[PDB]
Amino acid sequence: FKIPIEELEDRVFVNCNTSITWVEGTVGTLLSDITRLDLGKRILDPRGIYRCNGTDIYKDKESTVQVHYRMCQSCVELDPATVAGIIVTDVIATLLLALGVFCFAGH
Amino acid sequence: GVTQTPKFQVLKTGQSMTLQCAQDMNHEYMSWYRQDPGMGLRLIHYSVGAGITDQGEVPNGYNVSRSTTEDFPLRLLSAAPSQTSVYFCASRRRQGASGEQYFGPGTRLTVTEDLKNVFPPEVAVFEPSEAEISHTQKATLVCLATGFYPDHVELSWWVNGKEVHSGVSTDPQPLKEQPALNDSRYCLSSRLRVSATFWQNPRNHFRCQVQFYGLSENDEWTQDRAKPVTQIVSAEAWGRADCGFTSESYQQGVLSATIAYEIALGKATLYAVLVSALVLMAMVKRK
Amino acid sequence: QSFGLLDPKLCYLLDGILFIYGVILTALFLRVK
Amino acid sequence: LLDPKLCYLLDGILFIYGVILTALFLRVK
Amino acid sequence: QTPYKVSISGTTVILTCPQYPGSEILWQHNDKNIGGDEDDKNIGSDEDHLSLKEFSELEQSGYYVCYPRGSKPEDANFYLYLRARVCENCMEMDVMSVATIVIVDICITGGLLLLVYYWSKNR
Amino acid sequence: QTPYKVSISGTTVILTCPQYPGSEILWQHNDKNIGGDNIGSDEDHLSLKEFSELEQSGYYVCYPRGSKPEDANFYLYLRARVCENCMEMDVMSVATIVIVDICITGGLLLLVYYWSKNRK
Amino acid sequence: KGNHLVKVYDYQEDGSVLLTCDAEAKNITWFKDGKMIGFLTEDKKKWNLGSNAKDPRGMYQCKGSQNKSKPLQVYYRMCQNCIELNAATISGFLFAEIVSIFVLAVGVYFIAG
Amino acid sequence: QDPGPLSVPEGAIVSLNCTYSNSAFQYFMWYRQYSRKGPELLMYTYSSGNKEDGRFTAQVDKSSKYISLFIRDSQPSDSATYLCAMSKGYSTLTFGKGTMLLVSPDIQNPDPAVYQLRDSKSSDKSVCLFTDFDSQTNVSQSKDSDVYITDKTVLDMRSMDFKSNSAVAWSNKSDFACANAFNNSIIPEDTFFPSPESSCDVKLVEKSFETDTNLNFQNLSVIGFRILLLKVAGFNLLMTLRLWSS
Ligand SMILES: CC(C)CCC[C@@H](C)[C@H]1CC[C@H]2[C@@H]3CC=C4C[C@@H](O)CC[C@]4(C)[C@H]3CC[C@]12C
Repeated sequence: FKIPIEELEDRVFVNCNTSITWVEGTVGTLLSDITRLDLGKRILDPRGIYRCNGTDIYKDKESTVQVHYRMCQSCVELDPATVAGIIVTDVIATLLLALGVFCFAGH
Repeated sequence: GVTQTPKFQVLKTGQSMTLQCAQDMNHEYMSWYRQDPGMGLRLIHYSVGAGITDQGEVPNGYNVSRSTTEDFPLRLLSAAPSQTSVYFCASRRRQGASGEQYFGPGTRLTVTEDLKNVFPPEVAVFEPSEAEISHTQKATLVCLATGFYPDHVELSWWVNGKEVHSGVSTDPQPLKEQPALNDSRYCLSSRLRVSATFWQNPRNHFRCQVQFYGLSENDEWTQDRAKPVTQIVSAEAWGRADCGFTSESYQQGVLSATIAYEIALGKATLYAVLVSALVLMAMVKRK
Repeated sequence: QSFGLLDPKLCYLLDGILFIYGVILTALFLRVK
Repeated sequence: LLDPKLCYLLDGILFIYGVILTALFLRVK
Repeated sequence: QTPYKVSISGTTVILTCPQYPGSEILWQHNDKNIGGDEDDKNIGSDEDHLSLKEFSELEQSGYYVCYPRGSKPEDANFYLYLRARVCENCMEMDVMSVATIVIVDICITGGLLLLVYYWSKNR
Repeated sequence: QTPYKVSISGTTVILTCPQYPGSEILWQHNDKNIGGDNIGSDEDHLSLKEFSELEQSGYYVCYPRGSKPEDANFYLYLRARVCENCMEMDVMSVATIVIVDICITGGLLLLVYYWSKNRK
Repeated sequence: KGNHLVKVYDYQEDGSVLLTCDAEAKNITWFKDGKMIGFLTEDKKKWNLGSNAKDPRGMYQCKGSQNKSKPLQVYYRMCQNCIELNAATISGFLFAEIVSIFVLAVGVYFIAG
Repeated sequence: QDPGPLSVPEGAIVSLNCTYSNSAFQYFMWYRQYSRKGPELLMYTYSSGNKEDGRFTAQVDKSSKYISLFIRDSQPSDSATYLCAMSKGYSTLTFGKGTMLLVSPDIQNPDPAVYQLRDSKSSDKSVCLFTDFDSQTNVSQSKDSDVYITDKTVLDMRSMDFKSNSAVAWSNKSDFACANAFNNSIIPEDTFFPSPESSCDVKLVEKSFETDTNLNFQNLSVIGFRILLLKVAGFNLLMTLRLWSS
């Protein structure tokens, strides 16, 4: 028995035939009716565990759903060679100041 | 269930036509109906067994044939402008055992007098107003498809490559541009309503699509304009904001700062080469 | 309102260190004179 | 806050001030 | 409850069925069997793992269940729903780590310069 | 055999098919007949003044006079975006700016060096 | 259709560019400029090109169990490293240039004598 | 069967009835047909009494010679056409013509206004829009033959749990403005005709700011260039003092 998870225009909604019980994760916002919960925008990674109850001859049963999003929005694409270039140039710059000081040290 | 082909058909005065009905739940006997405004459903022919056909209520101009036990086609011998209707096909198991007919989806015919009357639609899209966005904090888009003949369009909305079904209301019936004439054209509208923060993104893509049904490649066209055939016509927009700071201008700022710091770093390396060379020249000339 | 990795804390950080450096150098310069 | 132009314009003021004020301190020594 | 585990590294997603410690485990994605037939070399299976190489966002995203061998898929009552955006060589930063790298860089450089200056006076 | 050539300069896209030596050429955009009698067709070119992104994007084809469009050789799909008074920054244009700017500032410092050398 | 059966699937949420081959088979083979580049079994139907901001070009083909299809040339130009030039941009660049050459010239003045 | 569209307030009990006087039929049913689709069976009864299938309920009176159908908890998703049919033990079902039905919703917080939408730069039209009403308002057709008005419809948006009314006017000619557009209709007092002075909230536009991976990489490169300028400038200022102190 699935809990239907639907995606309207840019949000995620937990939909069920009776009221939804939180277990852990994102809290959300109840709409004007009961039985629907608004988990917010999709790019902010909502994650949680929710539990509903049955009617519509699945009556007298119970299910659970876990939600996981990874819209990678704080992420950088970096090669294994550009890291080497950055580390090499920063080392050369610090050694260049270090050579600059003891030409000043006696004058 | 019951399936039938085609959905939409246009034909000139003096042209035959054959339209099919099919069925696979092993029922045996079939009928044909038509429907008009203010007349209801009327019977045309029916076939109580495989090979036996009778007549109904309005049979003049039609012909049937029942060969197998899954097919029962209908022929129009020569069509006239009174044949314009919607045609349905029904099926039952056996002769009053359980009186549950099963109707098909439908088929619309129009019969004109000349092929010079056919035209495709024209679509435009109108962006919401600022007073609605500040007063209620929601936005409405409008699509207008005007000026087509005959009446065989289908309309849809597509956001970021996918269809939407929530937030849409299309008119049920197309209207006439002058409702007094006979060969007049048509028009039709639709709405899409969306929250304000979803329209303010300049990354979202909206469009209104119209499917037309016209002529085919067995028709004679001796006219100056292009031949009206079966196509798709549409119109598009990006979201946009009036005031403030989007992610379109942040890019401009970051690019200009990159070029400024690259130039300044180049000047500083020139000065480093100068004063290093002068100190080395001095230390050589000390000896 | 998803910045990601464009927060103003990083730009204002790299300015703020330079502000501290300038204040300390004016302090020592007034200490000498 | 949002517009980063203020951060760049504020960065171009303190740098020249911190160079000129530094080179004026080590000379008086 | 005991949650699932989702581990992403590059373009490889590795799930972990949490409940059943000592049995054999099948998997199912949108009511179709996945893994465990030596088909789709990209898709493997282990004692309680499920490896998905070259993960796709548009396809291959939705529901996932795990059930022991000898039972039906309709007697399951705990599911997973995931979406993921992946591309090769795309790590996940923070805001605090970048500032720590900057501050540690400046302090190491300043320590080196003070050391070289005192050693050069002691020549 | 030979692809099409695309040339963008300002807000004017000019595209060219060199696949037929001598004939009369017809163009077609999204199965709608284009060119002839904004938009103009040369002997072999197709000028598109004031290009819009949403209106003009999709499938283009060129085919000789008296043939069908479902026979030509292959299609072009393009999706462009133009700007007026906009310059784009490669890894070569940046290098021209840096090298020219170094070569400009490297003369004034020598002029100040000799001017101040022969003063004191 | 005339052996044209490679089409483009556009305007997704991420900037991805996809291609759909139109043939009834399994084990579709993809080519690019003649040489083979890929291998696509069932349960995936669309070849991925990357994001559109890196603006791919090239000529692509697919085959099933019959002969090959005709190519399709793709050309993107979504400029994405552009600068609009105004009064403000040119004023800032000129002002920064003048103040930097002034500081360097004062330094060379105390260097020389 | 009596035709004619009948308007029902939402959340009520609907009553439709046919009279088959006079013959002796034995098998009864009801059909439902939406706009531009085909018919569909709902209920099938052949005894005198009730056979409930949810919230639908039918009655048969043999000696009185009328049947009936009852719908309770009427939603706005029941606006359709309902067709009664009867037959003997033999074939050739006999149909009635049908009855259009309309259920109009609850509209709890009305706020009527008339808005001027922006142009298109592809056509020479300009549209006005009169939105959410209170559902008692009647929209009349136009008087001039160059103005087009549509009827009123209902839309349901489920990302906010909201529903509304609308009507659209458009024209080609000049001297068409939204202050005189729905003049032929009776209109509520204190509807909101806006003014041409702009009002753009800037705190609302920041609520939709996005980020790609390219913008992250370019901001980090700017951060690196600032550090390299600090180190190289430190070198130049250290070397420019040794050459003049000597
Ligand atoms: C500071 C010197 C020594 C080296 C580099 C020059 C400085 C001044 C640079 C670094 C970043 C630059 C700024 C980056 C972005 C913008 C926004 C643009 O709309 C106008 C110019 C302006 C405001 C630039 C002015 C010059 C600037 C402040």
